[PDB]
Amino acid sequence: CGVPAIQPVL
Amino acid sequence: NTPDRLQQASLPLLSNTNCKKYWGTKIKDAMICAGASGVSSCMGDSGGPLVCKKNGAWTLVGIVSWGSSTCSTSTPGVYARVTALVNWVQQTLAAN
Amino acid sequence: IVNGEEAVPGSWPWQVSLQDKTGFHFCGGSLINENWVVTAAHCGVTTSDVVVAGEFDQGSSSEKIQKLKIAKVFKNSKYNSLTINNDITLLKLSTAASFSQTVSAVCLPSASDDFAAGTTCVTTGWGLTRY
Ligand SMILES: CC(C)C[C@@H](N)C(=O)N[C@@H](Cc1ccccc1)C(=O)NCc1ccc(F)cc1
Ligand SMILES: CC(C)C[C@@H](N)C(=O)N[C@@H](Cc1ccccc1)C(=O)NCc1ccc(F)cc1
Repeated sequence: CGVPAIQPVL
Repeated sequence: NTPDRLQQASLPLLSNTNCKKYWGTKIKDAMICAGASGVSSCMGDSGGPLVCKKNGAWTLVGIVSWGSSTCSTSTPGVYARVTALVNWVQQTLAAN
Repeated sequence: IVNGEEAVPGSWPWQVSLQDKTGFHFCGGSLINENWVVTAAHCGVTTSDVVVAGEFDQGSSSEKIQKLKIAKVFKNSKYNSLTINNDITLLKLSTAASFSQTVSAVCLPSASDDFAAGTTCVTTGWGLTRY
């Protein structure tokens, strides 16, 4: 869980 | 008029003691505050996630619950504190 | 979210939208697994509402979204509507979500996990951007 395939960019 | 596209925002967590300076006795143990940093959750964000990265994984720390009636960015939003509710989640999933 | 920013499409894969039968977004939620969504008890979800997963732009017709029906609504018995305490509801899906690059689960914390004041975290959603 908790590891997006598409990385969030903050 | 909610936006069409998904929005995001980073914000700091506050302690319940400090949050009480804003909300008084409305702050209970199963609540966690965040914000008062120039951004704010608002109507329509309810139920959504407040996540913090722990050991590389995004973990659900809060659920958008309530806050300023005007979504004031200088007032902290209040979220349901997941650590205080996870035992119930685990029980419900294991029984249904 | 007031003063937020548009997210990279699909980067918050657990984020779902709760929409009524008319297509009106009224609340957000998070997928904790293929069959369960966690949201706020005050959202007042019924079995006639729909869980939309994999969505980014609610005005787009070309997104391959998943419209999931809700089988049961589990409002925490400790929820107190007067004080808004224990504001959590679990929704068991009738049809399981299909995990993919844009749809997956967020982790749950251990009851003893500590998240210190000052820590910078993230909140997402389709709530008002201006009040
Ligand atoms: C005591 C509440 C009525 C206070 C109200 N300002 C509020 O935040 N209401 C909730 C809705 C609600 C109804 C019934 C019980 C509990 C809550 C809301 O708008 N929640 C969404 C939200 C989140 C953060 C904000 F800063 C502003 C609005
Ligand atoms: C109901 C459980 C099956 C939920 C499970 N998907 C989950 O969120 N697991 C957490 C741990 C947990 C277990 C049971 C109840 C609540 C939380 C996890 O893997 N969290 C991420 C993580 C990463 C590295 C570690 F060393 C430990 C945990």
